[PDB]
Amino acid sequence: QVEQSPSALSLHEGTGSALRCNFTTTMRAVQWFQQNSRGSLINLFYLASGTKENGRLKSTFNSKESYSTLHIRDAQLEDSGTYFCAALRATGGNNKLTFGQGTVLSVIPDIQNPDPAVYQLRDSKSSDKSVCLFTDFDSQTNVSQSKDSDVYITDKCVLDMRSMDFKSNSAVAWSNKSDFACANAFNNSIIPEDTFFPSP
Amino acid sequence: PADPLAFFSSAIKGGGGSLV
Amino acid sequence: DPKVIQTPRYLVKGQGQKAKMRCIPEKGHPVVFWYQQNKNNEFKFLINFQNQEVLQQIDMTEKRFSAECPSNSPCSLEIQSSEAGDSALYLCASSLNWSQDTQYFGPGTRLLVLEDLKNVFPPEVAVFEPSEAEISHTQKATLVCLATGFYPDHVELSWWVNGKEVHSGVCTDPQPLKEQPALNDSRYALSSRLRVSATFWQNPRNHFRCQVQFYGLSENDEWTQDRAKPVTQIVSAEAWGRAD
Amino acid sequence: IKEEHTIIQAEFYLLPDKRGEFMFDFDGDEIFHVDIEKSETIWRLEEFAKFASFEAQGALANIAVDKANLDVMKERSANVAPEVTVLSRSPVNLGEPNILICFIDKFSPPVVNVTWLRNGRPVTEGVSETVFLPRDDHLFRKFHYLTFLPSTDDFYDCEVDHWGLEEPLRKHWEF
Amino acid sequence: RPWFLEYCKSECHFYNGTQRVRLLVRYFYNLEENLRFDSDVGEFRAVTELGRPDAENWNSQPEFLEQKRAEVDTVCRHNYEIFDNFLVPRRVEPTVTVYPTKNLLVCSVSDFYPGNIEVRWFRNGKEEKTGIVSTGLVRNGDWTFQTLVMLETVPEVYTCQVEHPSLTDPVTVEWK
Ligand SMILES: *[C@@H]1O[C@H](CO[C@@H]2O[C@@H](C)[C@@H](O)[C@@H](O)[C@@H]2O)[C@@H](O[C@@H]2O[C@H](CO)[C@@H](O)[C@H](O)[C@H]2NC(C)=O)[C@H](O[C@@H]2O[C@@H](C)[C@@H](O)[C@@H](O)[C@@H]2O)[C@H]1NC(C)=O
Ligand SMILES: *[C@@H]1O[C@H](CO)[C@@H](O)[C@H](O)[C@H]1NC(C)=O
Ligand SMILES: *[C@@H]1O[C@H](CO)[C@@H](O)[C@H](O)[C@H]1NC(C)=O
Ligand SMILES: *[C@@H]1O[C@H](CO)[C@@H](O)[C@H](O)[C@H]1NC(C)=O
Repeated sequence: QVEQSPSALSLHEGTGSALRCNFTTTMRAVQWFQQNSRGSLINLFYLASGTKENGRLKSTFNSKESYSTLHIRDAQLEDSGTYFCAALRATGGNNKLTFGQGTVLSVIPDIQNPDPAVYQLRDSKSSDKSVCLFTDFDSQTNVSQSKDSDVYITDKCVLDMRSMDFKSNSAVAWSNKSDFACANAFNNSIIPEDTFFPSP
Repeated sequence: PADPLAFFSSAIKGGGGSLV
Repeated sequence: DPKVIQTPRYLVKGQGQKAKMRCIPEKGHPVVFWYQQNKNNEFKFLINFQNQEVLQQIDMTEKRFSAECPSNSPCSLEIQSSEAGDSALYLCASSLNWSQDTQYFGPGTRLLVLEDLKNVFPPEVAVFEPSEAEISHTQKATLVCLATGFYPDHVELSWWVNGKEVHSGVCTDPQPLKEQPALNDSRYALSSRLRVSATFWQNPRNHFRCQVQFYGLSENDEWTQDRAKPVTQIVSAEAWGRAD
Repeated sequence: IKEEHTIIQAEFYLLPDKRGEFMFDFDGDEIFHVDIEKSETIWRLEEFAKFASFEAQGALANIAVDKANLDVMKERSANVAPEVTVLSRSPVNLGEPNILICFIDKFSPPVVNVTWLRNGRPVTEGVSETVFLPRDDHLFRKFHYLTFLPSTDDFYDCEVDHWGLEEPLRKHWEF
Repeated sequence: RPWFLEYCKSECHFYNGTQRVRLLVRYFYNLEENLRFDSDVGEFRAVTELGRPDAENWNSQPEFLEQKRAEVDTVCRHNYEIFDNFLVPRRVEPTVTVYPTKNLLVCSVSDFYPGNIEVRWFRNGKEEKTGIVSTGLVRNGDWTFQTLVMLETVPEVYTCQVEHPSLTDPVTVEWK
């Protein structure tokens, strides 16, 4: 059996924290994974003893006390994902990794110059369809899901224009028909007071 | 409550080498 | 670095149908593992190999599964009679050694077993052009893509500028939203944004295409209904730049 | 106070017999061995089971790996006759139940054919047997047992056959 | 009659419990020890040229060696703590018997554990360290030991004393 903590972790961009795994029996060696958005497990560490360091990551494993840790410093956007520890039971007959519960790690993007606004975007192939874009709000703001069930609101997502070293959050809202407008799109949530609302 | 024993898991050795 | 290949990325099957999954271990790795990962991030070991020979497998694998690692063919795991409880991410891992070093995992196969395949639907894709207001207020231009009305959530969205796939300035929703949450088999929707500079969007020669890969039925799967057979397909939506 | 001990895990795979074994040793004595064909842990003394346990399938995997390694060792590249000693476990008193020990030692490969003989005929009852036990070197040893009732009329023989022998030997024992 | 043997003995050596532990893995093919892993070395070392390919193979794999070096802890010390509950403190009290032969006084010490034992012949209360003939420590193979300590003399009160970890006080049997 493996006990992993914490269950979830929201770390601000550029800050650090640590994950832990306790083992109820003797492990030959421990593996640490990062499971990204795609769902593919990235190898972080293999260690049967002591401490290993890999870039912004660091891992320690102590066989006697039957526990292992993983330290993350200077958190980046790509650090997001679910982190798993896994080990081989030295007393286990089946040759296999025993996995931890997992740590779902979220990285809060640092928005330097916020510019909250809601824009209206027309369909390229039609003249009736359009969507609403709440963008450039800082990461503090939460995007609450709609209640009308006729209107659809996605959660916020951060994009990175790498060449310009720029980052922005946005949420998309759309509706089939017909009373729906962008000025009332994101009002099931709390948007900033100085939000820029253009006049179509 | 009997304590489970640990054991040595054997290792795979490769070919490609020969001796007279 | 070791790379493990797994196909298909997604897979949907009806109850009772066989569910075959293929895996190609890292070159030079004699040992192969198979795991199950469910929605609760629980991992369950299924079977391991040393070259062509099965060495260990749990009871469920011996009774319900058929695994193989021959030469002349990729490794494979096959459920003989798919049940709802089989729905999981099937991971394949290879190792240079038996139990002495790191296991390297492939992308896995997201298998979903349904009661039937009557409610399988492809997505409808539309691209939404940047607003004039954004372009003048921020001098940047955001395109939005909307994949809608698909089931299940077995899609992969990608952006293509001038015929080439881009990754910068893009983010897709971490998970699809239900068009009608009350329904068990509710069709899904998915949004994604691609942001470019204003001067790049303001060029008639620049072509923007949103591509959604949809995983569904094959030609082998039987389809006895009126509408179009919801097969594996790519649905797209385009947009050209505007100088304005 | 000083506690000096040597715990040994000992496993092998033999061709063309296609037989593998797996056992633990404590200061020269067997702790347990795994029945490979049945995948079960067999303790030397039954009481041991209350203190420890072993997942027998772990040994099956090792033998599978050893079997493959043996083929590697075959591609990459005489017999040793056994010493046979026959003795009683306890001092022999007439009418008092005892056990004869047939000690096969310093031999290889680990394959023997032992036949207890009471008065010139084989005995299939009250006979016990050990697996192939480790030595300090590269050779094996083995214990064979026979329960018997001491009398002045009976004589016993332990017939041991091995590939290192031109002829099966028999060590004699009588009161 | 050809035969082929793949033989591996993984030895945990405890020089004083878990205070000082040495792991020694020994690989054998047929009648020849070819490969070793000494935890005091930290890597594999060929005993003969047949074992060298495996040494160079496994020693070039950091993760392998790392797991091996930890087995002093993860396997050896793990199992010792368990065996320390019933195997290490195991005590079986010896049965001592004196009887004449041919003269030759025989002190039979039977069914005892552990093997650590001391048997002394006394003549009228004085130890006799001469004329002693022994079979030495004999292993019965079922976790019991026996031994015959014989005195080769012609007799008034001969005494055989046995000391053993299972005894708080020495056991004494006299022969007049
Ligand atoms: C031998 O090891 C002892 C401790 O080992 C413990 O017991 C083993 C059975 C094993 O399980 C191991 O893992 C354990 O940790 C030494 O420790 C002595 O222990 C007593 C009580 O147990 C303690 O009061 C002493 O302070 C402690 N001494 C030392 C030096 O650590 C033995 O030391 C011997 O005992 C002393 C009383 C002293 O006479 C010392 O000179 C002795 O060596 C170790 N002995 C030897 C010979 O190595
Ligand atoms: C591991 O053990 C430590 C100390 O007992 C405890 O503080 C910690 O919460 C444990 N972690 C888990 C995941 O149980
Ligand atoms: C946003 O939601 C999270 C939970 O999802 C909560 O912990 C956080 O406090 C919220 N932030 C604000 C500003 O309300
Ligand atoms: C062992 O010996 C007995 C009698 O001596 C014989 O019946 C049996 O066939 C022998 N087995 C082998 C394998 O030699």
